[PDB]
Amino acid sequence: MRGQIRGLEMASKNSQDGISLIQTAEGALTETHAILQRVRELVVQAGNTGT
Amino acid sequence: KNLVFQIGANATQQISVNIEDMGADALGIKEADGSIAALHSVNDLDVTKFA
Repeated sequence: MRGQIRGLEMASKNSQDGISLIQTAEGALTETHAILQRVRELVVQAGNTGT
Repeated sequence: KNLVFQIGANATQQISVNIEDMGADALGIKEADGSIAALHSVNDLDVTKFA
């Protein structure tokens, strides 16, 4: 029982560090989005040929 | 070689525009014409050629 208790708390902390890592990755994907939006805009106007 | 303007935030939401005129912008069928229909805007007879 002690084994599973302590290992279960540590399993919580494991999952929590997992959350943290994912939050970092996802933040990188946020700034990825913002950039790709800029790109899309630049493409729309760049597709505004004639002017 | 149309004047494709980008008008919308999506595909094919565009307007095509065309334009022409120059010295030879008088009457026309597919081209202006020979003796008439362009030189009526480039040469414009009356050098002696009405008397």
